[PDB]
Amino acid sequence: VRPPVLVDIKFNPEGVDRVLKTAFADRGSINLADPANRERDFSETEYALLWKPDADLFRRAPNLKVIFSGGAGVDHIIGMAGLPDIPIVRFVDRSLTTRMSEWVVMQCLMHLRGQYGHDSHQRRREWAKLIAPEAAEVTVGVMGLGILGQDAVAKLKVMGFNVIGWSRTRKTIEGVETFDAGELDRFLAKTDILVGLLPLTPETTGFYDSELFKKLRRDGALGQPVFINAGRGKSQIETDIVSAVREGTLGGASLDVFEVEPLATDSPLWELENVFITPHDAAVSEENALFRHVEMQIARFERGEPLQFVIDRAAGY
Amino acid sequence: VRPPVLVDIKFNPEGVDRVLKTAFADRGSINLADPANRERDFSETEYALLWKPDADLFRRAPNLKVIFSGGAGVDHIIGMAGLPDIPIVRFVDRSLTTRMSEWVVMQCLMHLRGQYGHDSHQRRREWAKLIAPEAAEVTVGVMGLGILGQDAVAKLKVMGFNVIGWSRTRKTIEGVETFDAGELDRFLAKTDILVGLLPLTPETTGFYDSELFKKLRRDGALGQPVFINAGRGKSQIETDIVSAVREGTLGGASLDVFEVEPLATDSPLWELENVFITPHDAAVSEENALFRHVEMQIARFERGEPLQFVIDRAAGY
Ligand SMILES: NC(=O)c1ccc[n+]([C@@H]2O[C@H](COP(=O)([O-])OP(=O)(O)OC[C@H]3O[C@@H](n4cnc5c(N)ncnc54)[C@H](OP(=O)(O)O)[C@@H]3O)[C@@H](O)[C@H]2O)c1
Ligand SMILES: NC(=O)c1ccc[n+]([C@@H]2O[C@H](COP(=O)([O-])OP(=O)(O)OC[C@H]3O[C@@H](n4cnc5c(N)ncnc54)[C@H](OP(=O)(O)O)[C@@H]3O)[C@@H](O)[C@H]2O)c1
Ligand SMILES: [Cl-]
Ligand SMILES: [Cl-]
Ligand code: NA
Ligand code: NA
Repeated sequence: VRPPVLVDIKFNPEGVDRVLKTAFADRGSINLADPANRERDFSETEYALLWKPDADLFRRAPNLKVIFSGGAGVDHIIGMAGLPDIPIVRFVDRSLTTRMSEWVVMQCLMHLRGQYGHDSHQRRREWAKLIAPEAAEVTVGVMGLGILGQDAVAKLKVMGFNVIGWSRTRKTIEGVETFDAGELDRFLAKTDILVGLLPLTPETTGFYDSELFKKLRRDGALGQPVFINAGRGKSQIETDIVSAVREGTLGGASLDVFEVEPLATDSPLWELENVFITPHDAAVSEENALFRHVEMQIARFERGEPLQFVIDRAAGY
Repeated sequence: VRPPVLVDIKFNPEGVDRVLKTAFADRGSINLADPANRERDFSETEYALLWKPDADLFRRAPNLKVIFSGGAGVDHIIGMAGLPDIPIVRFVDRSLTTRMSEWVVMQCLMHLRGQYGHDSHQRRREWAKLIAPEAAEVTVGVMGLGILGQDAVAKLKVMGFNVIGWSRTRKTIEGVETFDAGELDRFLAKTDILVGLLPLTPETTGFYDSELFKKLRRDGALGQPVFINAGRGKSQIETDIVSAVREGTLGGASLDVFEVEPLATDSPLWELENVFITPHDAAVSEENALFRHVEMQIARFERGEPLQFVIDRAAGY
């Protein structure tokens, strides 16, 4: 009899409870949301599935072997005190990845094609042909070449965009020019549409700012460069996005993530011209997908196979 | 000395004149818009580039060897009296094709992802997460598997959609289920998003009607099926689109082409929920591309090589 899995996910409690009924069927779960677990013995607990966990969890469960992230980032856990020196496994999923690419490609196309202008004219019953360059005349610069960035690059290339990439260590992608950390300025100067798919770390906090927007390509086929972010909202300075759009440094933006969520009702971003807002719904983590992932990684671990998608603890993602 | 090419293109006269200055440099052109050509001898004329040509053109130029269509359809010439029994060459172009696929993919994604709802909420400063199935759960049925349809199919598949096709004769496309003329009802019943890329012929006039919309899949992942048309506007019955959307037979539409263009200011389509209108700017024919195409086909013909993209005169496209 294997011990039950500890689950402390601070989102959608009724959904977590329901979906747990059919999860971990060989061992069960300990849902930290249940008041009946306030005094529970976690000394045998091997695996913990955590999203914004209680600060004292590691004192209560000192013999954990693996922590599984309960969402698609680890910024919710990576900085907390007393985080044990054991593997932390990211949540990744094929359906999530392909849905991020749908969003990224759609946003890039809407900027390329002038969706804002088309919509504005449509609402006013105005027939107004727009000029748009073909995708090959426009360079999309993808920042982050991980699971999401690699998929987005491939699909943007199929749609015809010129695509370049930037990541901390240069990533080899056949047929795509790729740049490493220190080449940021060179990469920005080549980029017409910036696509942000970075994790949140100290290095990427407040990273998309005024100075960065002013380094994007100014003489490209869209006229003015565009900023897209679906990584983490705390990576951008929203007041600088607003200023950049107003001043013509940016021609537009698409944002799925915000410094504070939900985005404040009074944010200037809602009504800014050529800006598309989605309410952090580009590619959400879902409970069944999460539990299948964790179950699979436990099955691997219990065969003595390596855990997959283990974060780089020193790098923080 | 080869005879000049006859040009009678009833659109953008000043643009045609300007672009002709650098076209056909080994022989020149006869622009039928120039009043100085009212009495011109066309007895030596070999090639004619025509878009909505004068009705008496073939009487004036009785020795033509090839007619080149001056736009990306031939419905503007195919039905006219006295059209000679000589090859009629379509205008086709790689940049046009890839731009149609940008539009098609963008429209399919905007329906998949709920762009209408996202935009509506954004305008009202409302944070409102939407649910959308991944593309693989949705079947796009592409009607027309020619130059445009084949490109759209390939790119929709890369984005993850399930894709099926319909054409007059079944077209073999590796990995895509394809249907022939008589299998229309079966094809419609499998289709969640209909993508129309048909030419205008008698058989396709008034083809997208109430009866057709009621045959689309009703129990699919989008809830209600969607109608997209970027072929020819006279292929659809707009009042039936309006009724179908109002009644919930269609969940939405995207239209680049209309029965009458420009679309009447009072059309109900402009303000219909979940309907996207573009003003026949999905993939326009452009003058330099047209002239390069015609010049190339003349070069082939004068080597004794076959003309490409010759229409099927009996089929009418
Ligand atoms: N909006 C949504 O719904 C949504 C959904 C899922 C995920 N996300 C976010 O998207 C992020 C990315 O996901 P992923 O799976 O693609 O991540 P991943 O596989 O961990 O890849 C991260 C990429 O970012 C790069 N990177 C990290 N720090 C960097 C730095 N300081 N400078 C330059 N590049 C840096 C990495 O460089 P190396 O290749 O050199 O390591 C790597 O290429 C997640 O962490 C999450 O925050 C958002
Ligand atoms: N919105 C725009 O900006 C824009 C731009 C360019 C073109 N267009 C329009 O798009 C059309 C399609 O272009 P294309 O280059 O892809 O054409 P294409 O290469 O001629 O292919 C036409 C396709 O339609 C099919 N078809 C024709 N009549 C049919 C019928 N009665 N039943 C079933 N299928 C039928 C053909 O079947 P088979 O394969 O059996 O022959 C073929 O697959 C053009 O004719 C033009 O009207 C629009
Ligand atoms: Cl602000
Ligand atoms: Cl009507
Ligand atoms: Na500001
Ligand atoms: Na009607």
